[PDB]
Amino acid sequence: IAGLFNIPAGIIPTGNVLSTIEVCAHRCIFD
Amino acid sequence: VGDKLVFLEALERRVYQATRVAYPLIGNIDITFIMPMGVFQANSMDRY
Repeated sequence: IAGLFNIPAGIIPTGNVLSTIEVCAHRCIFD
Repeated sequence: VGDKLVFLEALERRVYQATRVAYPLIGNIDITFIMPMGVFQANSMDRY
Protein backbone atom coordinates (compact mmCIF):
# COMPACT_ATOMS: atom_id res chain seq x y z
CA ILE A 1 0.00 0.00 0.00
CA ALA A 2 1.08 3.60 -0.58
CA GLY A 3 1.25 6.38 2.00
CA LEU A 4 4.50 5.20 3.58
CA PHE A 5 6.15 8.47 2.56
CA ASN A 6 4.53 11.72 3.65
CA ILE A 7 2.17 12.86 0.90
CA PRO A 8 3.14 16.58 1.02
CA ALA A 9 6.77 15.85 1.96
CA GLY A 10 7.86 19.46 1.68
CA ILE A 11 11.36 19.39 0.19
CA ILE A 12 13.27 20.99 -2.69
CA PRO A 13 11.19 20.01 -5.75
CA THR A 14 12.97 18.40 -8.67
CA GLY A 15 11.22 20.24 -11.49
CA ASN A 16 8.06 22.17 -12.21
CA VAL A 17 5.14 20.58 -14.02
CA LEU A 18 3.16 22.32 -16.77
CA SER A 19 -0.34 22.12 -18.27
CA THR A 20 -2.36 23.20 -15.23
CA ILE A 21 -5.70 21.53 -15.99
CA GLU A 22 -8.45 19.70 -14.12
CA VAL A 23 -6.68 16.60 -12.83
CA CYS A 24 -9.69 15.23 -10.93
CA ALA A 25 -11.43 14.63 -14.27
CA HIS A 26 -9.15 11.61 -14.82
CA ARG A 27 -7.59 9.93 -11.78
CA CYS A 28 -7.52 6.33 -12.99
CA ILE A 29 -3.95 6.73 -14.26
CA PHE A 30 -2.87 7.68 -10.75
CA ASP A 31 -2.19 5.17 -7.98
CA VAL B 1 -11.98 44.23 -40.59
CA GLY B 2 -14.05 46.58 -42.72
CA ASP B 3 -12.39 49.97 -42.28
CA LYS B 4 -11.52 49.75 -38.56
CA LEU B 5 -8.81 48.21 -36.39
CA VAL B 6 -10.32 45.93 -33.75
CA PHE B 7 -8.94 43.66 -31.07
CA LEU B 8 -9.51 39.92 -31.38
CA GLU B 9 -9.83 37.93 -28.16
CA ALA B 10 -10.55 34.24 -27.52
CA LEU B 11 -10.05 34.09 -23.77
CA GLU B 12 -10.22 30.47 -22.64
CA ARG B 13 -6.70 29.78 -21.31
CA ARG B 14 -6.04 32.95 -19.33
CA VAL B 15 -9.55 32.77 -17.86
CA TYR B 16 -12.02 29.92 -17.33
CA GLN B 17 -9.11 27.45 -17.36
CA ALA B 18 -8.96 24.64 -14.79
CA THR B 19 -11.86 26.15 -12.83
CA ARG B 20 -15.40 24.99 -12.08
CA VAL B 21 -17.24 27.68 -14.07
CA ALA B 22 -18.71 27.37 -17.55
CA TYR B 23 -17.39 29.52 -20.37
CA PRO B 24 -20.05 31.82 -21.87
CA LEU B 25 -20.69 32.26 -25.61
CA ILE B 26 -21.85 28.62 -25.65
CA GLY B 27 -25.51 29.50 -25.21
CA ASN B 28 -28.45 27.51 -26.55
CA ILE B 29 -31.09 28.09 -29.22
CA ASP B 30 -34.62 26.69 -29.00
CA ILE B 31 -36.33 25.78 -32.28
CA THR B 32 -39.76 24.24 -32.79
CA PHE B 33 -41.02 22.02 -35.60
CA ILE B 34 -44.48 21.20 -36.94
CA MET B 35 -45.68 18.29 -39.07
CA PRO B 36 -49.15 17.16 -40.17
CA MET B 37 -50.02 13.52 -39.58
CA GLY B 38 -53.24 12.31 -41.19
CA VAL B 39 -54.43 14.93 -43.66
CA PHE B 40 -56.27 13.73 -46.77
CA GLN B 41 -56.72 16.10 -49.71
CA ALA B 42 -60.35 15.52 -50.71
CA ASN B 43 -60.17 16.44 -54.37
CA SER B 44 -59.99 14.60 -57.67
CA MET B 45 -57.45 16.92 -59.31
CA ASP B 46 -54.59 16.72 -56.79
CA ARG B 47 -54.69 12.93 -56.27
CA TYR B 48 -52.66 12.37 -59.43
